[PDB]
Amino acid sequence: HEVLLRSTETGQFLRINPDGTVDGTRDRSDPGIQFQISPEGNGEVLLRSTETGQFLRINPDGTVDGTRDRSDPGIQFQISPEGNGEVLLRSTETGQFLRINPDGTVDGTRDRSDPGIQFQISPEG
Repeated sequence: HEVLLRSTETGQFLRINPDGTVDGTRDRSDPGIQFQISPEGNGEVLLRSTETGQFLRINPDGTVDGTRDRSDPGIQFQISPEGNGEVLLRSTETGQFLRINPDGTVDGTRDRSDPGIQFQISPEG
């Protein structure tokens, strides 16, 4: 069971690229957009790229990238519904929310009013 993680604002899909960068794209055919949600218990999950095997990570400086280190505390997320199928993706270690910006860049913010922190999660067939 895989999912897509999509910006409510622009419809861009979150992607991890071969070079390790995390960004957004409209390309539904890009192999980097499929994720797997891994339950960590206690309301925590990992978000793993199927293509690269990396777990999404928000770093203390607000940058977002990937890692295969399952012990990295920056890979734990909470999926927090806002209602009607919209969610926030919150980093447990930092409290930052994942943000996809209109220009396709991805980073972390503590601004709950930012349009870019609203995600839809849809199942892949």
